[PDB]
Amino acid sequence: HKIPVEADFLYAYSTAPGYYSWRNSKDGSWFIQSLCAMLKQYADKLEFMHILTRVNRKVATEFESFSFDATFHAKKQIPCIVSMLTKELYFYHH
Amino acid sequence: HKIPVEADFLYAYSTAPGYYSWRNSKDGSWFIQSLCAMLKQYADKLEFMHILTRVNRKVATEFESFSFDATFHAKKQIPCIVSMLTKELYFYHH
Amino acid sequence: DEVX
Amino acid sequence: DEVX
Amino acid sequence: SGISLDNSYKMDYPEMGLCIIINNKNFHKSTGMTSRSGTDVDAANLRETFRNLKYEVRNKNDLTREEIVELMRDVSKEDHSKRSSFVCVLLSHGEEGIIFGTNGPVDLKKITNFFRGDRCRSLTGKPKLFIIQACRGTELDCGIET
Amino acid sequence: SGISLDNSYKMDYPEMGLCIIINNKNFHKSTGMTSRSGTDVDAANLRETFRNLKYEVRNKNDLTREEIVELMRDVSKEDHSKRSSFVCVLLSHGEEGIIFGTNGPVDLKKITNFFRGDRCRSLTGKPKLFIIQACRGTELDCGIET
Repeated sequence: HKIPVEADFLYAYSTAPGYYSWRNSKDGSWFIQSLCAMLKQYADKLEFMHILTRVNRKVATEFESFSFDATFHAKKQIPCIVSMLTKELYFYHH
Repeated sequence: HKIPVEADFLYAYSTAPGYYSWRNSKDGSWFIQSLCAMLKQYADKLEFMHILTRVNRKVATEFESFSFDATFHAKKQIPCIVSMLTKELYFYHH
Repeated sequence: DEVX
Repeated sequence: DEVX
Repeated sequence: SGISLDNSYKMDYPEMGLCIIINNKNFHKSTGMTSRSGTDVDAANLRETFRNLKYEVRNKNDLTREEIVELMRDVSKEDHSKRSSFVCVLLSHGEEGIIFGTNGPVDLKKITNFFRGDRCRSLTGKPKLFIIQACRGTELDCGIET
Repeated sequence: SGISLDNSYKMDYPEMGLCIIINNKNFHKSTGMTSRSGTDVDAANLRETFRNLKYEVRNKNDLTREEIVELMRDVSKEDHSKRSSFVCVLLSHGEEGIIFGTNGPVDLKKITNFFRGDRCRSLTGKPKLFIIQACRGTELDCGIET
């Protein structure tokens, strides 16, 4: 007869807890670039957690930083999906 | 050619960040009771994030605390799925 | 019911 | 590449 | 009728819902935060993507911490009864649990609390999506070769 | 051959993998932590569930903080080359980011760091699952009627 007040939230974070997040000054952020590409290709096909799983794989495999500073060079990123949802989410309907 | 060192982890937390988690002294914890029931019914059928989504709905809808202490009475819980996975996970194969 |  |  | 299941959110209300995009690029000098080059590319990509999903998109640029909290309060007091869902995107500097306005920080929990099941009743039972492009601290991942 | 896709983890190695269950029920008196009645029901349910999924289950009871860290270190130094995945379940008292041994706390990051892609090479590319039944602070959710 009641539901928790924290239920039905989804947090799609660009990086893991404690880490920097990367942005390219010409192309945009690694995570938003990848999120928009996967929504365009799969929003009429796949449930939203499976779309965000393909965003995790794209960010983790296709990007690596380039810097003249050794401390910031050749670094990697993995986004972090945090779900308190109680049902499947599809952007289309019948 | 590289992957992030934090990739391919999944954290299935019993409750949301900052909150207590509930356990019944006769039946076991709300979250583990519900996790085992949904794995038994759906591990040969559904991808693991969709199994954990049904665990979120069971905990949020079917349990509520009972206490003689007003501070702890009639309270609710929502578990928290944190995914850094880069592929779909099925417990069965072909 | 008890808390962890 | 820059950080946020 | 026949057999009916309830495993997915209802997404055929008359409207898909609002998509609020907060794009912070330039910060007050006294904060010492740098300009976020590339973020207008992100904001434009998101507006076109959520437009094609039939969301009502609203774009906001360079907001102070006071302006962010007043925007979120007012949006949570609208009537969302004919909307299926809610989406908010935050583009800014950050640390663990925090997002920056142009003149200082805002706790993320302060923002999401306006949308709690008990405080925004026309969104109770409906999915609330927060998308966050911001730092969560200062660690760097060195990777491992595959 | 024909067209091939790579969207799911390979789960047909010769073994499914290890399932480690750490069940802390009774705590040292000086810590002031209460006994966790009901947790043996949980530990038995998990052993039967993961047995039916063909995991090699190992159950451990009432471990100190020192014993938890030595167990995790030694397991991360085994050869997992013929295993598809890794599962660890923690049943104990806790706070945000922390799990308790019978005589004091352990940071969760200390435990998961032994399994990082660069430090456990026979699990690189394979799913690592951590299931955590423990408190994450002292807030209580009052709910909202539907």
